Amino acid sequence: ASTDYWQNWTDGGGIVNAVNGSGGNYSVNWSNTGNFVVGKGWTTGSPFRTINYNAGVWAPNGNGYLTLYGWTRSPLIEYYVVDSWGTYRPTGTYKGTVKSDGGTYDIYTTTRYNAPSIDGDRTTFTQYWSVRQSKRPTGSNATITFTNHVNAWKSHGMNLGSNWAYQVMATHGYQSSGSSNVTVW
Repeated sequence: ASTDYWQNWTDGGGIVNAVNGSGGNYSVNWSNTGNFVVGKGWTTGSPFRTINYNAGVWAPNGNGYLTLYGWTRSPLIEYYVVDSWGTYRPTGTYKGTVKSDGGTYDIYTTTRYNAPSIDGDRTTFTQYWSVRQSKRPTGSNATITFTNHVNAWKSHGMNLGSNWAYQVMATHGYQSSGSSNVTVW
């Protein structure tokens, strides 16, 4: 599946040398960071998607997520399905779990008041996450069957927006340094 959205955000601090290359291929060389996100994919998120990535470099120095990343509206919801990471494995309020794509994922919700969004500014939104338990191997062809996670959340009072925004396989950071070459499709 040929991708159409490209994401390259940075709060401004440190370095994010993010290269948009051929098709679904992207890469990031970051050093001394604050906040940043990079990701290829689609401009309207679907909950029916099957995402295909292949992390060929995944070398964090600290707090990172190789995570499915996306957004919705009515209500504003920033969500994740984290397949791996560097030093810190994300969490929040446990609801349950869910098997998909070989991994079992923990379910969590977190509240963020005063912080950017696809509206911008400092504001609130709720965050649904599915967090893998082991760190999923990189290197080879991975698959995020996402309906699985949307059906999951839904049985946990985690419903999502009527209005779909961007949905990308992303490289997430917060005051870390490191490296990633992924390819999405």
